[PDB]
Amino acid sequence: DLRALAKHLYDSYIKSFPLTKAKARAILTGKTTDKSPFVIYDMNSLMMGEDKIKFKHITPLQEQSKEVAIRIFQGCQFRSVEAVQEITEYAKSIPGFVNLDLNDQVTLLKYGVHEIIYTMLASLMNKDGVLISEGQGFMTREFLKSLRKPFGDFMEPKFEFAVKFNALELDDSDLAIFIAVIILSGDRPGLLNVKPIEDIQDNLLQALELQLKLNHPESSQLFAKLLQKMTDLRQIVTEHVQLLQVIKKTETDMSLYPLLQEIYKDLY
Amino acid sequence: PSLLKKLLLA
Ligand SMILES: CN(CCOc1ccc(C[C@H](Nc2ccccc2C(=O)c2ccccc2)C(=O)O)cc1)c1ccccn1
Repeated sequence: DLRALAKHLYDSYIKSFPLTKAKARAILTGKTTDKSPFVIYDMNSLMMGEDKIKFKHITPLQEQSKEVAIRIFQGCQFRSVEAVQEITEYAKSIPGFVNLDLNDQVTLLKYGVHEIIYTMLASLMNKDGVLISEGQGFMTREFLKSLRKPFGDFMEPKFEFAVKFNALELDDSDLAIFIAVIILSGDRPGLLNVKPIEDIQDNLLQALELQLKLNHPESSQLFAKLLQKMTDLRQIVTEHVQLLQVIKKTETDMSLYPLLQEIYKDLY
Repeated sequence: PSLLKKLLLA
């Protein structure tokens, strides 16, 4: 039953991701009872909202560096570590995933997590900025673009993808199946058993197609448009790794968190 | 010492 699979994935999606697209849209449109997020659009507004950014380390976020760009870098990788953990929890709820070889589960996560991260960033973005710290804050696109090189080049391609991706008007029920399709990619490098992975993605793709026809009966070929976004995410990853390598070659004290180092090591 | 394995086995 493809509808039962869709509902199962949505239920797991709700359990794994605290800030859904529905909750993010209510915040971005101001149609919610809670107070507005703190807006970070320049150096002064960052200093006033910096201690509200979730960041648990040896010293506070404001003490990470004298440079604003480096403090943004540190706060963002703290979020990324927790994002990987949320996606891992959701991946384990995909029927058949935990029955795969553990080394293949690792491989699917290693290559899938950042593609999922950039997919779900779009849920937290409008054309002018992105929600941070579980919707508590809002960091503008112009501010992220004003950071010195190469820091100012990181977020802009994610905003560009999000503008086009959000035009598809997917909801959380659509996205739950779509991210499962991405995780169960049989062409990841180093996979040991491709066949059982492709068998799962086949059902996920059928469930996705039925979900889009029911939830978007006016969007003809929405399935075809969405499948083309799966390859866009791989280009974003490729561009992202190159920027991280500029950091590794030209910046000093900067070092990725251990979980992120493990993901990027021997990636492609 | 894989951190990804630790998250997967939890
Ligand atoms: C932008 N935002 C929401 C989360 O955005 C993400 C945007 C990208 C990612 C993926 C993650 N990115 C980084 C990892 C380490 C350091 C910096 C980055 C950046 O990508 C980066 C670099 C410079 C400037 C801005 C970002 C990865 O590769 O693992 C995870 C999350 C923030 C930013 C600061 C603090 C909290 N919330």
